[PDB]
Parts: sequence; structure tokens; C-alpha cells
Amino acid sequence: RDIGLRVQPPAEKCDDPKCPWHGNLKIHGRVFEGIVVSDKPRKTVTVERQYYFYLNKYERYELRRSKIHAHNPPCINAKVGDKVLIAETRPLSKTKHFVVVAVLERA
Amino acid sequence: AIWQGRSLKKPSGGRIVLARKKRKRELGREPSNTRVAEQDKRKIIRTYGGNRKVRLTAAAYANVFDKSGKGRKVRIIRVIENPANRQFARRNIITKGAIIETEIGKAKVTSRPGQDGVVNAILLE
Amino acid sequence: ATFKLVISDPKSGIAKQVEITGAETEKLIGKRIGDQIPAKELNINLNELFGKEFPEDVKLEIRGGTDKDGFPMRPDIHGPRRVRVLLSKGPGFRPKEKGERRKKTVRGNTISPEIVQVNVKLVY
Amino acid sequence: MEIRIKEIKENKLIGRKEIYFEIYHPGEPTPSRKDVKGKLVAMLDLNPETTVIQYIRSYFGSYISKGYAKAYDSKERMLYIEPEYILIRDGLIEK
Amino acid sequence: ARKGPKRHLKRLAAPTSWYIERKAYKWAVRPRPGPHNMRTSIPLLYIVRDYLGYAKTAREARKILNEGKFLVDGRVRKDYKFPVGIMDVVSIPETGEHYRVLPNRIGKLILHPISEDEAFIKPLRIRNKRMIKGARVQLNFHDGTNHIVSIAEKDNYFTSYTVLMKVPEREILEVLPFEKGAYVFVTQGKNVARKGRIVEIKRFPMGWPDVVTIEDEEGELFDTLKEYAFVVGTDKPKISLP
RNA sequence: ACCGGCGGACGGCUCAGUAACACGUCGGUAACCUACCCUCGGGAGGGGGAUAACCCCGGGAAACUGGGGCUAAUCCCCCAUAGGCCUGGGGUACUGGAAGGUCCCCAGGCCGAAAGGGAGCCGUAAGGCUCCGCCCGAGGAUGGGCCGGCGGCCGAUUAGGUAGUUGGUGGGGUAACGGCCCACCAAGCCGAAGAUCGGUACGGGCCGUGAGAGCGGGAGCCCGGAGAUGGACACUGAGACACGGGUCC
Ligand SMILES: [Zn+2]
Repeated sequence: RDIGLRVQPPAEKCDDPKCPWHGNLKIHGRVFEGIVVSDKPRKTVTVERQYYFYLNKYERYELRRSKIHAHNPPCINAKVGDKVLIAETRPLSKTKHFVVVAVLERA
Repeated sequence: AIWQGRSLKKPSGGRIVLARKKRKRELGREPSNTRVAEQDKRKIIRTYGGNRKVRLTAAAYANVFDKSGKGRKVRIIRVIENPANRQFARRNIITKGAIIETEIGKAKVTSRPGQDGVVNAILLE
Repeated sequence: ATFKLVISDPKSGIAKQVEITGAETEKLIGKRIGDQIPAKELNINLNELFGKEFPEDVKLEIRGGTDKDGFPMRPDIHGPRRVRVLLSKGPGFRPKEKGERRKKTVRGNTISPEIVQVNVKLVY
Repeated sequence: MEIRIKEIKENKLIGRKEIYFEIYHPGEPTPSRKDVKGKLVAMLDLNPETTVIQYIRSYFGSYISKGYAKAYDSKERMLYIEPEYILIRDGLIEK
Repeated sequence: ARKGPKRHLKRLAAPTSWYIERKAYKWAVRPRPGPHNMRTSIPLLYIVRDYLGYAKTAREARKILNEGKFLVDGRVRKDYKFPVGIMDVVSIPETGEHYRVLPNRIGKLILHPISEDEAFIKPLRIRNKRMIKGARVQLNFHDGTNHIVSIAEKDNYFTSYTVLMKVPEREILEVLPFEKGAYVFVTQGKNVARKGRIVEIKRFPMGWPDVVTIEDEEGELFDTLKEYAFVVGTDKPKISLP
């Protein structure tokens, strides 16, 4: 099934209502790529994105990182160190507002 | 009142100081512990925007549906088990996930009696 | 304890005022709002007052009153006590707006020596 | 005092005609409203009872003054549309 | 500090599509809710007073409007806060004048004179299509107007199509589809008031809007939004669009 | 003058508090409310009831306020039908990038409308026309609510902070999603790339200066946010926990 992204659906299936592929969750908004740095909590991962910010006065770049908490569907068991793709959705908890949609590279 | 606004603590663990008073639009209401009784009791609540809500406080009947789409109105006897809270089952409090016993057997609730005003359930096979 | 009795005749819309000094005020003291007593023990004739021929079984029903300080009596307040109550409707409060509420001082249903004016209705 | 009619516009929604004109008068004071109205009526055959001078404006170091007038089809329409103050200023109302 | 809806509008905060002197006065007419949006409409008072000059003061402009001497589409409007939007027809029968409200090259609203035969036609872009009770198809147009058709004609209408409706009788004359070679008129963006024919349509993942390529009369190809492309004909514009 | 309707939640003032999704910008609400206004599709059937004003009598220094009688409404209430909300079983007709959405057919239930009122012109009458009106459904529009990515301040003579805290399973509540709250299950979450704590400060468009890089300010005008002696609460209303309404300390 296609949900608005040009990526392959998960091979397996799940019964999670919060999984955008096999549930009722809808994705709408930003789509980001990152690296999983934490997966200890249940159905929750921490996604880290690195980007360069330009400092005008010094005419030089400085490295900055962005950390985002995303839901982890049972179909896509993203582990720490995996290159992952996340999509914006409705609020799921106090800090979770994104959902993992695919695993591009396995660590 | 039951304030349902932002939390007072940051995810890091810091403290947040409110920059404004509580707003009327962020207030909730007391829970409606729908209890099994002999006569149904319901009230009408005027809500945000002039809308209407039906609150069921006492429930005596239930609409139990089978797998073929047939529904029957029966009487609730007791709440066998309520996974939401450990005291609801013993206090006979009906919620969305409750399991009740009626004249035709075991039924699992599927409606929200506090927001609907009626009790609907599916027969357990 | 002196009383000013406002007797109202429902069948004609007229009202009359009578003064009670020191004997029938005791008789009236202790009754609540809605209690019916015959008019014959109040030491009043009621015939030459209204120019009428009222029946022998005429009675006075206490409908309300005001005390020394000009405060009314609420039938829903028990006891001869003066209290401050947040009122939105009824005796002692005039809304004047849509849904406003104001705190006022009202007296109880029971008649007290502090009551000055007592309003009663003739019952046939 | 020479009057040149720069523009005449026909308003039909409000039954009137709007006249923009200029008054050339070097070495003379600003012409009075009565004189301006009299000359305009005599030149454009307008009804004296339904004509009103909105303004006569003089400028810095200029021998020409601008003038605006309105001629209504009916006196009742003129009373209904025009404000009371302008009618008082032009003398159409004793008030 | 804000406790409810606003009721005023400062001149400096007025929409950029108005021909208004933003510093002559302090207050501007706050448009009443109506057919079009805030950025594609102007209150009828400004059209009566500033655009056409038929009145000098708001008082006499309101008197003219109350006398029913101004017509928008085919219906008389007496509200001086009534919004007048894109592709609207303003008619003054007492003077026999008909104008089409259109954006210019810098996005400002202007009145373009038209003829009596064209004054009875108002194009409407189908903004959305849905179903109502009784299995009937409801079409919602770019100016908020609605029409209802039977389920039999569900395949004759689609989004981004144009319906030529006769006003005020509200009768559908014909339907102009959105396809290759269809004449279009850009109503918003950087290429406002530009016209041409459809060349290609590009679609994107997620909720990003579709883009359309238009070839103008000079052969130049320029891109814009599909919702900004307004079909006005099949091969030539069926309405005067200069 | 009174009843009744609408408005009084906008405008006007100030910068106290706030280092925070408060502000700027770009995106979401497929997770939400909206009186006044616009369009289309429908309806306005049958009944009851008080009271203001006015009259009689007053109480109180006032502020305010009591009893009886007699009345009308676009005032209030009831019945019916339309209609809304939930759940169960089926068909896939629609918009969308994608349907917990819309539409259609059965079933169990709860909630549940209206002012055919007013004016004018005709018409013997009946009845007709025009204007301003009332209720429901589907959309808009207008003003908001909530959410996300990014950006913008100093102090390490402040190095550990958090315990509803981080996440989940089931619910309650809300107009809405959400530890917002509750029951249960785990130990998570933040941090030397400056956590926590402390100081200062309404944020922006902009303003001052300098050849420029930059440095400094951000009261007056505009947009956004807060406050009404310091706090805490509620009623009515689409909109407030409300500067010229209410209660308590
Ligand atoms: Zn899945």
C-alpha cells in the first residue's frame, strides 16, 4: 500500500493501531532522515539528525544536532545505530510527535 | 477546576513558570463513574461552543450485538472485570473497556458511556 | 415587638395596613411562611376595613415580610436568622442582567421579633 | 474674475452634476460664495435653488482658485443627500 | 488580553490587494465573512466610493447601496461590507455598466468593463466535490458557492474544472475541463494575470500541491500552482480577460 | 418608561510578570470550536404558562427590597415529525498523497427544531406581491484553540538534575490529540555541543552609529503576547473565568 511516501512497505504485519502501514495512524507534514541513538523505552526511539549552521559574523559553519522522539511500530523494529526515516503525525505522547516509517540501513 | 493545560515540568526535568492565568477553554470536568443500577440516569451538559453532551451516571440496560449484526436490549447484572482500574470491577463502574454480564451472557463494552449516554457492547464467544 | 400587617384580598386586589402593638405580635411570632391561621385571634374585624362581608371562616396566610433593617424573608431559609447568601433569583434579589449573581442579606421564613412588616393574604 | 469650467460629471445614482472649475483673478481677493454661485448659475443656466458650492480653495502665490459645485435635479433630493452644515454655509437653509 | 473575535481593521494592516491610501486615515472597513477570502476580495464600499467615485462619503455611499442601485452577480447587495472577489460581475443597471473583478499583474484588484452578453456569465472553479444525504453530489466552488447534482452526472464534474453558470438564475451553461491545451488564467502568486494553455502537470509525494506548466501567447513556459490555474476556455478564453 | 433582541469578550491603556512553542518563519490539525455573513437542498403541524409595565399596600437613613391582583410578545415550556450522537453487520459511489472521514442498505438505543412572526401595497371577501425575518443539513468565509522543524541573552566562585518524571497497556475528561488526569507494567528522559539553578528581559518589523565587517537599543507606529491593587474562583454567553459585570481572602 502507498501512504504518500516513495518507500517500500514493511515485509511483515502488526496489529498496532498506531502503525501508519497496518493501522489508523495518518502521516502529514515533515519527513526526516536520522540515526537511532536510543531505543530503550517500549515502542519509542530517539532520532538524531546532524546539520551545519552558518555563523555570519565568523563566515564559518558549526555542527548542530537535532534529537526527535518517534514511535516504533512492531513491524519496523528499528534498533540503535540504524538509519531511519520518520514522518510527522498527530501527538502520541508528551514528547513523541513523529513515527518511524522505514529503515533505510541496518547497523 | 480540573485544569488540562500544559505540564509544569520540562522533559529534561526543569520547572516551568506560568506566564498567564488559567483559561476557561482548558478546563475539564469530573469523571462520570457510570454505575450499574435499576434505573438509568442521564444529564445534559452544555459544552464549548454551545454544544451538548449526554452524561450517563447510572446504567440499567445495554445494547448487546452479535456477529451477525443483531442487537438486543438487555439488563446489566454486574461488571465482571474492568481492565482500566482495579477498583472499577468491584465498584460496578462501566467504562469503554469493561466486561459485563447480562441476561444473554458476557459482553464487552464498545461505547463511551460518559460521552455517549448509552451502553453498547458486543457478545463474547 | 410591634408589627405592621399588610393584609391583601386576592379576590379584589386591594391591600390594607394595620398596626399590632404587644399582644397579637406574640401570637404571630413563631410561624413560618405558608402557615394559615384564622383571622379571628388577631383582634381585627376585617369588615369595616374593606367595606365587605367576609365569611366567618376567613384566614390569614403569611406570605412574607421585612425586618428592621429593610431585609426580606426568603421562604427557603430555615430559622429566624439573618444570613448572607449568593442569590441569582427569588425574593430579595432583582437580577437586572442575564445571569448575574449578587450576595444579599435575607431573613428566614420564621417570624422573629426583629421583623417589622408582615405581609399576609386573605384566604376564604 | 474669469470662471473656466475644467470638468463636468453626470452622477445618475445621485441625481446630480458635479462641476470642477477654476477662477482666474490676479490682484483681487478670493471671490465670495454668493458671487461665484451667481456667475456659475448665469453661465450654466442651473437652478439657483438646487445648486451648492462645496468649496472654493485658494493656493499659495496663485491667481487661480479651485472650486467645486453640485447641481441637483430636485430640491428634495438635495436636502436628503447634502449635509445640513454645507446648506447652512451656502445659505440654502436659514438655520 | 484577547477575549474574542476582532471587529476593527487598521488601514496599515489592510490587505495588499486593495487600492487604498494606507495613511490617509486610521481605520478601514473590516470585511464581513462572505464568498471569497480576505486576500481576494474588497468591501463593496470601496468599490462604490473610491474605485468608481459615485460617492464622496460613506454616508451617501450607504444611501446608494440601500436604494438598491448596485448589483453583484445578478443579486442586489445592500451591505457595504459585502466582499467582492475574483471573477465577480458588478452591474449598475441605472448607468448600464458591467465590470469583471480581476487581479492585475501586481496582484491588485481592478474592474475590467465587459458587455451585457458577458455580464450574465460567471465562471466558477470547482474547489471540491463531495456527497450529501440521498446520494447526491455537491460541488463547492472557489467563491464558496455550492451546487447539487444527481449521482448520474458524477462523472461530468471533477476538481479544478470550471463551470459557466448563468446568474442570478444559477443554471449551468457548460463545463470546461482541466486538461492539456485548455486556456487558463493565473489568479495568484508571482505570475498573476498571466494567461496561456496547459502543457504539463506534475504531482509530488505527501501533501505538496501539484504544479502546472503554462505556455503563454508568446511561447514562454512558466510554472504555477494547479489551484492557481483558472480554466476559462477550451482553446480560446470564453470571457474577456485583458 | 418597561418587557424582549443584539452589542457590551472589539476598540482605549500599560510592559508588571514571562528565557517559554511567548515571538519570527516554514509546515500540519486525516485530532478541533465558531454568533454576525454567503450558496445550495428542506421545514415552519398541534398545545399549554408565568411575569415585567400599570393599580393597592408598603419596609429601610441609604444601598436596596417584600405581598396580592390583572396582562402581551420574535418571552418560556410541552407533544409530533424532521433531524443529531454512539455501537454492531454489509456495498464500495466521493474528495484526497494517503481514509478512524463522507455516501448507501439493515439493527439496538439516547438526545431532540422553529417566529408563517413584523411592515407596506393591492384585493368586496378569499387571496396575491415586495421587504425585513425563524429552524435543520452540507459546505465556505471570519476570529481562534492545539501541534511540529528551524532562529534569537549572560553567569561553572552554579555539575549533576528528574520520580507523573520518560515510555507503554486500558480508560476518564476535553470542542479537540496529548501524563492533561487515573489504574497497571518497566526504568527510562535531560546534561561540559552548558542540563539544573541563578541574573536580566515582553518578542518581531525596526531604530542609533560606523566606509564596511560589526557594535549597541528595541517606550511612542504596526503585528503577536500578557495585566487590570496582590491572588483564587465561578454564572451567562459562539466567544470571558470578563478594565468602566459577580464571590472570598
Ligand atoms: Zn506495521
